Amino acid sequence: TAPKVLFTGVVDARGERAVLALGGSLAGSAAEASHLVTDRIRRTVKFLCALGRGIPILSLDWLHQSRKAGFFLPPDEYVVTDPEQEKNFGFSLQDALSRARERRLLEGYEIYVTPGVQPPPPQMGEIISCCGGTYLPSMPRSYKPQRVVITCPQDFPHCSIPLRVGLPLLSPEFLLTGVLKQEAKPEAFVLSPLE
Amino acid sequence: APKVLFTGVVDARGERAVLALGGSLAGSAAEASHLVTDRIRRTVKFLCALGRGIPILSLDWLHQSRKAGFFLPPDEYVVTDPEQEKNFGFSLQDALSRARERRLLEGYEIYVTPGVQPPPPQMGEIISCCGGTYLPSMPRSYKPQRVVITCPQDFPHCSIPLRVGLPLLSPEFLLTGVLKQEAKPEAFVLSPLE
Repeated sequence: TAPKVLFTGVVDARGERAVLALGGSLAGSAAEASHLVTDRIRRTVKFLCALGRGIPILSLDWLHQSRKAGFFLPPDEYVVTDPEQEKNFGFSLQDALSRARERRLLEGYEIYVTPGVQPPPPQMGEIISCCGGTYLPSMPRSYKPQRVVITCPQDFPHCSIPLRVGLPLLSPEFLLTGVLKQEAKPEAFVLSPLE
Repeated sequence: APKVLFTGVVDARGERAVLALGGSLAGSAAEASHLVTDRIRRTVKFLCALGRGIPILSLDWLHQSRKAGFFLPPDEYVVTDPEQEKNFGFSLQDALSRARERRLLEGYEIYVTPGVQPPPPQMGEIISCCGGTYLPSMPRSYKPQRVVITCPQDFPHCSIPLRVGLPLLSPEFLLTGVLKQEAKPEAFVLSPLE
């Protein structure tokens, strides 16, 4: 199966051209990609979706060396190594990828994101889906385990129904930090709607 | 303040007018308050905008807004494309009206099997913009309006939805349905044993 490669961080004509010349294609999104090529660990839709799916996240050297070979090389030795952001964000990329490959982080979760949330709900929905969760199109009316509402102060006036039925009201960082680290921990991210 | 999505042509003047008049540029149709375009097209951007019922307007909206000095009401600037309204058999104004009443896929739950074209994540964006739920994996149980969009490559994986009576549908159920704002699964049922 020919790689569908996504680029992010660097506008890299030589790399893109090498993908095509080697018989691969360029990916339109991280959700479609087989491989992500990048320089650093970043909290972006592209990086978080790639990580949530557990696809290879590789340096530009993969294509540099593949171009010399004349064919796509095995990905293993080209994994992104960013000790600085690993320290600063408190996770190991290899370990996070290993977790994602065993089971996607949000399997079993149903998540509604209220309209005023930042980052924008549709971007949050893309990340939720790439982590195997269900992005809900409207506010729930009933309780279910692992059904949660990502919300914000602007939207507290609209939260009486989820409060009524005991659905957790969570910070958007539940998703962003959780997906980055591949660890879901709703409790520290519970909002205070009356304050 | 409007968040305006452009699609079709790079319209630098139009983009500046948006910024000057107190708006911003939208990153996607799912985020936009307004879509500016020349023609009716079957694209993720156009279909998402239509599913959401947002104004879909010509380049003249911003041209006249810039001349007037403020964002004009959208009503007079709706895209008029009689040719594509023919290629596709629908009225854009009527479709927008339908979308504003109720989103097309309210109550639907849709799984798209991995081999489908256009790609599942794009189908998922459209499903969500039409008020449906895009499912992350194959269902195991029957529910009304729970359907599976699939394809010949994926027929070998369809025993469970067949077992429980979930419809197996063509991707055009979505694409044609959203374009027209009419959801009619029957014509789109696939034949998995052939």
